Amino acid sequence: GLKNPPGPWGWPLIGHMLTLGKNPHLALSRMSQQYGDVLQIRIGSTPVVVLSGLDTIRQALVRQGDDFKGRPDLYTFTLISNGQSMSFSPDSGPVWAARRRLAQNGLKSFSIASDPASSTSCYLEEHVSKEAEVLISTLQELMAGPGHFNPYRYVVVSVTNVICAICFGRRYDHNHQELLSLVNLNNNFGEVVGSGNPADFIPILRYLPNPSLNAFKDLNEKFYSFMQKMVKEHYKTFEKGHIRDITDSLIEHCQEKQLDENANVQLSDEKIINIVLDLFGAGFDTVTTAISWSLMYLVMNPRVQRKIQEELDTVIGRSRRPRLSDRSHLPYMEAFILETFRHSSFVPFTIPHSTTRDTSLKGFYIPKGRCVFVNQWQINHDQKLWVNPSEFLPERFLTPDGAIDKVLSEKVIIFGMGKRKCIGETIARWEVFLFLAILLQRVEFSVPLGVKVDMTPIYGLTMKHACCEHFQMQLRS
Ligand code: HEM
Ligand SMILES: O=c1cc(-c2ccccc2)oc2c1ccc1ccccc12
Repeated sequence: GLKNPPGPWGWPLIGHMLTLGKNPHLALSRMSQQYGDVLQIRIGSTPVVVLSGLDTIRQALVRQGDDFKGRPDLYTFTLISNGQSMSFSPDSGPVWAARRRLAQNGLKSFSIASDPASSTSCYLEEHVSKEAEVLISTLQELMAGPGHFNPYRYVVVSVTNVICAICFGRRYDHNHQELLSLVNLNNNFGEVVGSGNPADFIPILRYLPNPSLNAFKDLNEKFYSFMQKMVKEHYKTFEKGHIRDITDSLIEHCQEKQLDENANVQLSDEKIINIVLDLFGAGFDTVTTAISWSLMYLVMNPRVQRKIQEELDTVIGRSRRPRLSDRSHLPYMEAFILETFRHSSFVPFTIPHSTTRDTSLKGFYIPKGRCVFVNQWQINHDQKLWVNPSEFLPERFLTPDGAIDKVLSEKVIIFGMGKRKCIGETIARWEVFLFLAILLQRVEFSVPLGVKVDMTPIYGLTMKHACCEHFQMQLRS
């Protein structure tokens, strides 16, 4: 008594490739209106099941986590972390789970934990405060110079410096060339790794001239080399009872593992150590992208920049910088961050999943090994859940008093769910908050009338906007 998931008809050789088009999240949302929460398509010859709906997605990822925690064996994933990525490899067994645990401990220990150098505050707040100021300074230098800027160029360095501090104990000047070459120079990582990339489904596209994929390979080689340069320096300078950062903790773990008698061979030193890259990659890109959207939204909705400015002044004043502890007392800042997440849904699909065994979901049979997409954009824009999905309205998360409506904030899905949920979620929420709170308390961003500011997401794993050279900032009265 179990059926196959329904879905539309497809071309016999390419399936639904052309229907996905350039915006698969939009196409598949429409498609779920007709066929429901569990539907099936084909890209090339590969079946993919696509999921939507809060509860359906919770049912699969959480209630049946183990069934759906896999990753499909895609070509493009074989190019990340030298084919041995924690996050993207086909391994979702005990080696994976162990790597996952080390990354979580790494994170907690070097972000949320108390900075020794500060009684009051944690590492993360320490690094974000430092970089927030440098950033302010830097933007000034440009207003006093050309009078406008592309904010991304500068945000990306500031944000990279935070996660860089945590992973590698280093930071970089806003003009360092090697860094800019890493995180601001043909970073199409997200573009190629987005759900539905044809190259992962049409074998010939891999071997044809493909500027995208070559760029993607060069990017991965560079990131890998950078990790390696950095790991060598940490080894050379390792101090045995002084763990400076995550890379040190992974070196330590490798060391400890050398005096096990039956040391497990599959959790290699390489797989223990390259963890630091998956963190660094995820950490710089998604958070940079989030703040970049937040800015675009501020500059297109001055009404909201002001309301936030007002809440900061009222709740904290211009007597001191804001702090993590003020997060709980700044519910309009929360509403604005939530609505940035909802409206942009800049991570529209999770990284694709895979079934780890035969299973069933809402009466549908799903065989082991089936590639599964998980459509978060659909949840965040569902017309049955939200009033004007298409409008930027922070106020939708506020009660009549002006407190955050908890039940409604919990329907923003942008970090996944279940076994493969973002492990960066708390850092990401605190980092965006602090960066915004510290910035908006002291400056104002704007763009002039009469210039094009494209607000159209460009598809990928993280969805970017086109570069905007017209940002302006002014200190506050
Ligand atoms: C706004 C910020 C962020 C968003 C929206 C975000 C979102 C996500 C999403 C949607 C996933 C996919 C879940 C899945 O495949 O089921 C993911 C995975 C992941 N995130 Fe994030 N993330 C963010 C920030 C971070 C940061 C700061 C880090 C690390 C410092 C991080 C580390 C990861 C890692 C390692 C994974 C892979 C987990 C796994 O494969 O098992 N993320 N994140
Ligand atoms: O830009 C990236 C985003 C992301 C990312 C990762 C997880 C979730 C969302 C974005 O990852 C990477 C990126 C770049 C290089 C990477 C190298 C190894 C592993 C991950 C990398």
